[PDB]
Amino acid sequence: SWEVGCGAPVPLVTCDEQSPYRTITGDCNNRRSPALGAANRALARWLPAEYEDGLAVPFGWTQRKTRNGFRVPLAREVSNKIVGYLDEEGVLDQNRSLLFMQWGQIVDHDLDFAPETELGSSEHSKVQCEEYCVQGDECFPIMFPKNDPKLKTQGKCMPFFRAGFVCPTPPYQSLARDQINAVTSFLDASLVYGSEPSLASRLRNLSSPLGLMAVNQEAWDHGLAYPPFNNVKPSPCEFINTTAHVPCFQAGDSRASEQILLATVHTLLLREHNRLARELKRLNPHWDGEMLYQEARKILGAFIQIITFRDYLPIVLGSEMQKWIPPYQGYNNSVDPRISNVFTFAFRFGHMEVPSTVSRLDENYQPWGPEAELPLHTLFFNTWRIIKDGGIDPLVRGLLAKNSKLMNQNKMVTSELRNKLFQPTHKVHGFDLAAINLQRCRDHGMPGYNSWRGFCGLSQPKTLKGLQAVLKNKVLAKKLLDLYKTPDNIDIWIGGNAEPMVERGRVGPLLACLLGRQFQQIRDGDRFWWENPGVFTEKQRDSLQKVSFSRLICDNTHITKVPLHAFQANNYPHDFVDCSAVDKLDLSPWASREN
Ligand code: HEM
Ligand SMILES: *[C@@H]1O[C@H](CO)[C@@H](O[C@@H]2O[C@H](CO)[C@@H](O[C@H]3O[C@H](CO)[C@@H](O)[C@H](O)[C@@H]3O)[C@H](O)[C@H]2NC(C)=O)[C@H](O)[C@H]1NC(C)=O
Ligand SMILES: *[C@@H]1O[C@H](CO)[C@@H](O[C@@H]2O[C@H](CO)[C@@H](O[C@H]3O[C@H](CO)[C@@H](O)[C@H](O)[C@@H]3O)[C@H](O)[C@H]2NC(C)=O)[C@H](O)[C@H]1NC(C)=O
Ligand SMILES: *[C@@H]1O[C@H](CO)[C@@H](O[C@@H]2O[C@H](CO)[C@@H](O[C@H]3O[C@H](CO)[C@@H](O)[C@H](O)[C@@H]3O)[C@H](O)[C@H]2NC(C)=O)[C@H](O)[C@H]1NC(C)=O
Ligand SMILES: *[C@@H]1O[C@H](CO)[C@@H](O[C@@H]2O[C@H](CO)[C@@H](O)[C@H](O)[C@H]2NC(C)=O)[C@H](O)[C@H]1NC(C)=O
Ligand SMILES: [Ca+2]
Repeated sequence: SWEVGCGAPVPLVTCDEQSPYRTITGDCNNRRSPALGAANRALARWLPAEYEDGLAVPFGWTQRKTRNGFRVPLAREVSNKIVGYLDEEGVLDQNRSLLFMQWGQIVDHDLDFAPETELGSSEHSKVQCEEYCVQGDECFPIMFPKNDPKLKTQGKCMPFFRAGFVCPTPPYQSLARDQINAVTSFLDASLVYGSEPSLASRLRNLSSPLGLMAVNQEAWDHGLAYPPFNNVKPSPCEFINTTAHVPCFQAGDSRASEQILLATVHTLLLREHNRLARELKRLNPHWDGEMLYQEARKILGAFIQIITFRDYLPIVLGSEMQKWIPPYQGYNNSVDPRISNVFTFAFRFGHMEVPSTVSRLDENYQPWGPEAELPLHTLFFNTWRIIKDGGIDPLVRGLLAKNSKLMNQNKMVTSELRNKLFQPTHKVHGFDLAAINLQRCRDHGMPGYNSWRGFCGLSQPKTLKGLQAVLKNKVLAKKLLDLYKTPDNIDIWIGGNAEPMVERGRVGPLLACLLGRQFQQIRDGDRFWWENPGVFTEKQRDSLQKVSFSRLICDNTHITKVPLHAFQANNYPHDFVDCSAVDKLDLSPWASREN
């Protein structure tokens, strides 16, 4: 093999080994192999990478090269022919709220982030990619096909820059190219606290010994806090409304402001940490700031893990849940907790659950104002609608009363994301998330659809007839092969999401396997998993079984009417109760006595 000790992560950390707290970077979780699960390390490979030249060149780069004898289709063409649709009527999920979609994105951001490349503090190739669509080095443009409306209005391509990779940042050699995971693999609320020393310390309020996270000093939401502003210019959030001058928020994760509902949950989580810390100060007046911070933080990690494994995974995986994630039997230090490369594409099934609009509802859960329902595309990097247009309560009520979009073989990704995506570095609402997902699969060296069907012990369609039976759709199977020519060349993202959903779930057999085994691994490979004896005390876990997202809303917003089961579809007022009926977290178990 090639080097076994390569890398360029945070360099000088050593383990306490008896500390009851996670490190910020993820190091020291596994006592035998400390870097396992740590941030800024390579994404794991469950299968060898597939590149045009076997090392780093993505398939699709060289026009003359083939993949198993055929040309790989253009990402945008696949997007135009398979992924798009016009009519938004009838696409809503009748039994999943909008929060179902939104929590997925939260969990996802806690687990993985492969940042795009850079070496241009004052780059000009950065302009050669955008302006001229010239492929080279880290520019791997998404070219538009014959007859694409965007040709007439946008140019010849979308710019696209390859994902960052380990060891260096330089072109290189050595092993096959591995992309980086800039966040920690453990479900530990790294999206609230950060994955680097550097950022984690800047988010804290070190001006007072109260273990609080810094909040915004310029704006308030009915006496409730907002995240600090990221006062680095030029700002994407300012660009969308030159007049409002409202910057993006600063949170443990850089994508926090990608969309208004995401910014909203990040705010609730930040608020919850501070609520925590205050409650723990009343109970333990003698605790210093560091302990208030760590203890509140530890609690926040457990909430996220509990909501995720108890309420959210069961309804994604359905009947497949117990097949891949059996009851907890304790920590296993032999389990690899790393997020795999393929998981970062499998978890993108969520892109098909995003609806075309976002609503703001008032206290009676009725339209909030004259412009209550807004098109999704005007909410990318939009923080001014939150600070200057109602706060987060109207948005929170939308998350509860509105539905997620249902994955539909004939209607896969709304045009709000497929034609009007706004990328933070560029200036047009004209990008295509789907095409980007397809281009990224290739950038990341992903094996094809049948390689993963085999990995998961599932049949491999070799013929149109076989693909028809697997997809349970004659027309979809046909368009797919008219483009790919063999099921072996189908990009994992489109292939995985084209399969019919398993009973009581929201993903097909393949995705259920990839998702399922990954989640099983981060839970069983986590020394700080909340149920592992010694992490929390018995009385502390009894308190911790009573969480709910509904109650998180009650303690951190002025919404007083919430549903008992926030993830399923809920109708107002029938399924909405008063906050007094939802269980609270009893923190007396955290009361410490000195003598
Ligand atoms: C309107 C909501 C959303 C928007 C605007 C959005 C946008 C984006 C963008 C621009 C990327 C980067 C694509 C690339 O360069 O390869 C991305 C990646 C990703 N998305 Fe979404 N997304 C949304 C919702 C979701 C949902 C609901 C989920 C999961 C249920 C999800 C899962 C992911 C995952 C797992 C990644 C890969 C991150 C990484 O490992 O680097 N997203 N999203
Ligand atoms: C909308 O989705 C709901 C959740 O997916 C679904 O109800 C859930 O059904 C499961 C069984 O399929 C049950 O889960 C657990 O709940 C019972 C409580 O009586 C427990 O005793 C068992 O351990 C069981 O595993 C629940 O009854 C329920 N889950 C929750 C969290 O409420 C609805 O049926 C769906 N609605 C429609 C119209 O299909
Ligand atoms: C870090 O924590 C500090 C201590 O909790 C916090 O200070 C508090 O700041 C708020 C407002 O920023 C003050 O609230 C006061 O606001 C009005 C002013 O318009 C006063 O008239 C009221 O008395 C009200 O209490 C607190 O007084 C102040 N608390 C203390 C003990 O100084 C900082 O704001 C936090 N810093 C960051 C960056 O989040
Ligand atoms: C950019 O952000 C601006 C807000 O920071 C926003 O303008 C604001 O939105 C509307 C006008 O479009 C106004 O709302 C209503 O205000 C009072 C009610 O309190 C009414 O009397 C007005 O008629 C109006 O309907 C806000 O007052 C207005 N604020 C300002 C300073 O203009 C812009 O619409 C945003 N522009 C874009 C392109 O997004
Ligand atoms: C911890 O997980 C490991 C790794 O999955 C288990 O160890 C072995 O794993 C291989 C690969 O699947 C299989 O042979 C068995 O699952 C295990 N081997 C044997 C001989 O048992 C192991 O089951 C787990 N360890 C504990 C203590 O639960
Ligand atoms: Ca994490």
